Amino acid sequence: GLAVELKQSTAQAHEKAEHSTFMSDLLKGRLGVAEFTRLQEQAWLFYTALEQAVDAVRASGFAESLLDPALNRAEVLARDLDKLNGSSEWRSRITASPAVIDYVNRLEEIRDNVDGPALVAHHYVRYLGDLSGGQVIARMMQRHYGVDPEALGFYHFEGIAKLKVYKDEYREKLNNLELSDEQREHLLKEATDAFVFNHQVFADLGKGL
Ligand code: NA
Repeated sequence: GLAVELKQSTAQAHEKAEHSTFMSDLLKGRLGVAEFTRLQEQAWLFYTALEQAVDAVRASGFAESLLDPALNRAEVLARDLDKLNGSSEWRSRITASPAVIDYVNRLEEIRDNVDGPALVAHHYVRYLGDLSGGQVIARMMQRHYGVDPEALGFYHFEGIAKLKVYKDEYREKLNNLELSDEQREHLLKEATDAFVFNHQVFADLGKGL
């Protein structure tokens, strides 16, 4: 079904997205808490846009059960950034990198077109990715950079008690979405584009490191 097709269709762009120099250096302990903070600032920008798009598509009544508000990350990230930066200064300072501008532009287009299939593709890449692999990154930020666990709220889903079951039921929801061939093809293409945007985010973050 769709969950399997998504993995197959996106394999090349996904593989490339997981092999950025920025993330390699970050996870091996070669950077610092500052670079982790820059990553989270850029993520706050695109999660904010993503969640506006999710809100629009949810309100239209498309894929409602999938679009669980308990997954919302923007406010959690803001709280992490408050702690990481030590003040609210970051809200006035931070601005989107060129990749994030493109990523946000696309998410805003999806919002305005209330494009359900394309939104689901973005939801998969971010949230199922976060559910699947967030605890590895969190552990590495503590091990390498001494990040306070209270400043890693992004990597914990308070609303979710059974994580393994949740991920299974998430994939099953994907499998059970009613999609025409046009909608399915649109979604699959969008998923590759989403991995690409994310790769480019890392590329920008790694400049001058
Ligand atoms: Na699972």
